[PDB]
Amino acid sequence: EIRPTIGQQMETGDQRFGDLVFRQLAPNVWQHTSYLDMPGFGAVASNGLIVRDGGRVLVVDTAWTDDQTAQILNWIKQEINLPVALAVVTHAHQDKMGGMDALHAAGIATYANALSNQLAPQEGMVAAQHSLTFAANGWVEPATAPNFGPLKVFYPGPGHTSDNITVGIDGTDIAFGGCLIKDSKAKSLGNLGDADTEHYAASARAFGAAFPKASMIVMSHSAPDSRAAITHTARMADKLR
Amino acid sequence: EIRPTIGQQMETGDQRFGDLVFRQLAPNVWQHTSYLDMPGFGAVASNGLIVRDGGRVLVVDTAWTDDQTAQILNWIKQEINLPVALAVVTHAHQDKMGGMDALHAAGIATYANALSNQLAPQEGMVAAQHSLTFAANGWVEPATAPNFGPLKVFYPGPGHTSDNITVGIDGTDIAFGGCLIKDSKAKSLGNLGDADTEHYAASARAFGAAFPKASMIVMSHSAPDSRAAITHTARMADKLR
Ligand SMILES: C[C@@H]1CS[C@H]([C@H](NC(=O)[C@H]([NH3+])c2ccccc2)C(=O)O)N=C1C(=O)O
Ligand SMILES: C[C@@H]1CS[C@H]([C@H](NC(=O)[C@H]([NH3+])c2ccccc2)C(=O)O)N=C1C(=O)O
Ligand SMILES: [Zn+2]
Ligand SMILES: [Zn+2]
Ligand SMILES: [Zn+2]
Ligand SMILES: [Zn+2]
Repeated sequence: EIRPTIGQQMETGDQRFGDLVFRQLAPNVWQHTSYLDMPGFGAVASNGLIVRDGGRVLVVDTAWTDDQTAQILNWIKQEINLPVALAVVTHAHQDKMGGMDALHAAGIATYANALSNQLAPQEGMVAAQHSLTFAANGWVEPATAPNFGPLKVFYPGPGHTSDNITVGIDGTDIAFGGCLIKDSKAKSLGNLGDADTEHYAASARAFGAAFPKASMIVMSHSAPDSRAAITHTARMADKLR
Repeated sequence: EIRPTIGQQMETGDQRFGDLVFRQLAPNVWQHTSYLDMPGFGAVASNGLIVRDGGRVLVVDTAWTDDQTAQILNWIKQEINLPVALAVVTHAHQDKMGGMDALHAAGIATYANALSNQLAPQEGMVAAQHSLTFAANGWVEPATAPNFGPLKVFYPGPGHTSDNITVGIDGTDIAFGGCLIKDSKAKSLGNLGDADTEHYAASARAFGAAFPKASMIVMSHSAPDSRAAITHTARMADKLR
């Protein structure tokens, strides 16, 4: 078993595949988990989503590396047996965008907040091929997100980073908060180095308000949690201002 | 204000002093907190203890670095102004033993598990001046812990590492679990790279049985917790075996 220093542990039903772990969250939704070995600290898990929509698949976030991301695509091709229509990445850091080149090499169209694409090169990340823009209330502008099917993209405001976005899965009770949301029992908000400490709490609550019925909250570095992940995250953030 | 990626956040009553934070836990006990800043990840907090016993100060664990540990010694001189009679470190890892040269520069007698001193070179730590040895029941051999006063040293068995030790403070309701014990809301056992997965659970419970009077459990990367820390640590460790 892989036992990360940060991240959920193996559970019955989890599928180990090379260095990756996949957990089915719904008939048409899987969490992909990849691991970064921090010397002297141990492994750090990062979680993203794989969504089946009819005859195709949609991906949220890359793995930490290109190699790991290639393995995710292999898994999709081999266990799900459907083509990836597109990927959305939720901000310009390694755990969410470190595997962009593997997507592009595989000929997959990629999308990110325009601001994520603007920051990407400053973060040593490859930008997505397309830019998402957002309305004043945070919802993605449809014209910039063609054929996203059930991926419902929402920009909650600056929080973990200025550019972080979130994704609800339509036709399910799942919403993905990426690195913005921490688990309901977290003692910290993780890396606040690029954080907007003034607006974090409002952006966390905005996410909750955007996906009001979502009962299963998926996040980057813990196992799927209740809505208490959103409200605890917001409480922790309240103590920043 | 320091907001660590890993570790408890600052609270009312905390004292900021240089790059460190100090927090009084009892009339004669303080917790020291130092931070290791990791590029692209943020700071990791590590906690140790400062004990005033009669007419001297006893230190448990160094800070991450020499410079940080020298700052602890300067805080002690300022706030308490009694000699530091000795320091004990709770195993041979950077967060617990990284600042040993600072203690030696200041002429302070240092103590560690013999095994910790033996491991120190491989771990890139400086070995303490003196080696503690233990009885088969885990209690320190008193002849190797001269002048420890209220510091009751217990080797609980292997867990976080082969060499981890723990310390109870006689006359207080405080015991120190170091990196062995995680808080009652912890999602993982932290870094398991050196851990004894078979024996961790029993070692955690042996710690609790060694210090039944300890109402306040102090640990390396969380704020002080109730005894539920011990229970919860043990039950997490149960899942490794
Ligand atoms: C602290 C965690 C894991 S670090 C990750 C992200 N950092 C990174 O992706 C960064 N390349 C990194 C550097 C060294 C070790 C691990 C990761 C960030 O800064 O937001 N986000 C985090 C988060 O809080 O969601
Ligand atoms: C995972 C945490 C923080 S890492 C710390 C200890 N590691 C260290 O002290 C190590 N020099 C280190 C490297 C990089 C970042 C932070 C620390 C260990 O391996 O046990 N113990 C830990 C613990 O579980 O108590
Ligand atoms: Zn990030
Ligand atoms: Zn992250
Ligand atoms: Zn350690
Ligand atoms: Zn530690």
